[PDB]
Amino acid sequence: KDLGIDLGTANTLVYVKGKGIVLREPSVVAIQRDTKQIVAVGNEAKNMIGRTPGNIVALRPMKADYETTATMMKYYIRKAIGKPYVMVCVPYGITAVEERAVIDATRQAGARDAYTIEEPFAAAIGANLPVWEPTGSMVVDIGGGTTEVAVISLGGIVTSQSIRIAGDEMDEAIIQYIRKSYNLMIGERTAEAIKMEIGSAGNPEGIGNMEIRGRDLLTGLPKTIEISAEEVAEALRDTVYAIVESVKNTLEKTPPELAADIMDRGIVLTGGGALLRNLDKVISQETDMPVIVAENPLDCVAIGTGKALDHIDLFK
Ligand SMILES: Nc1nc2c(ncn2[C@@H]2O[C@H](COP(=O)(O)OP(=O)(O)OP(=O)(O)O)[C@@H](O)[C@H]2O)c(=O)[nH]1
Repeated sequence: KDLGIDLGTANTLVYVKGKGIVLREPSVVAIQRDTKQIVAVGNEAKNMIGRTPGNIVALRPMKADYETTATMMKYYIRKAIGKPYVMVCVPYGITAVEERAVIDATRQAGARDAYTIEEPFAAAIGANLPVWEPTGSMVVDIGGGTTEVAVISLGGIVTSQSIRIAGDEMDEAIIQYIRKSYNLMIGERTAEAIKMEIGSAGNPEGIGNMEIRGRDLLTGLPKTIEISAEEVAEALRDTVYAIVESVKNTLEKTPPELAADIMDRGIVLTGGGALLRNLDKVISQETDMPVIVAENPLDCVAIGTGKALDHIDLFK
């Protein structure tokens, strides 16, 4: 059996050729404070912390100990399943020493051999763009920690860019806007809920208002206020600008013929971050190019990592 593993910032997905996305579990680990050892991974850690055994702490490795990686991979590989060949999705900006570290750890986790794929190429394969044709295609993968842009043609990446401004950074910007605007400190969970509920990249008209709670910075005491979609859009302006610039910087680095094909096919957005309302419209208006959101934007990467198992030669 061959496995494709997308160990995301918050969510891990395992794909087994044949069965498809067999596993969906949080990118979470549970570590004994005293033994300083990984006691559980994924749902097992969730259950552990959920049973509250004490002396356990829960951590998300996010963006890296070779041991944490190898242990995590050991759990997801065994739970999903004579040893497997594993395609591991990696961010675009990954160095070669890091990429070798992922392979050794995956090999230590129980893989015959391991191969890596850049998230943008996987996202493109999962979103059914014609990656193998000599036509140019563009994918924008906006996750939690990273936004990654790439142009693909003939089973390779022509040009690509990565930025650390993405879904998490949208939440931060909301938190910072409310800190400055209302002298109120909200947490991550509330910031995420605001982005999901009333967040938008632009045209916040009709999105609505939300009551939120946080810590007043003068008094230290909890406080409830009303936040508008208009304000949240402003709070996300610069974050959205940054994403638009990387798309434009990638086009400026694209050959004309491929740049001309993308103007016809359009740009595909993948990743949970791409669910920010009207981001597709904003990027389209600023690029003068069709922009669409992929059909299954949260599973594209994992599906692409799974389908990449059929051309394992290329990644070998
Ligand atoms: N605006 C908005 N964001 C969402 C929504 N649902 C999920 N997200 C965001 O999706 C992001 C993570 O989604 P994924 O595409 O799975 O990213 P990831 O694979 O876990 O992390 P990466 O490794 O960087 O790709 C988080 O930042 C979430 O806030 C939604 O409905 N609206």
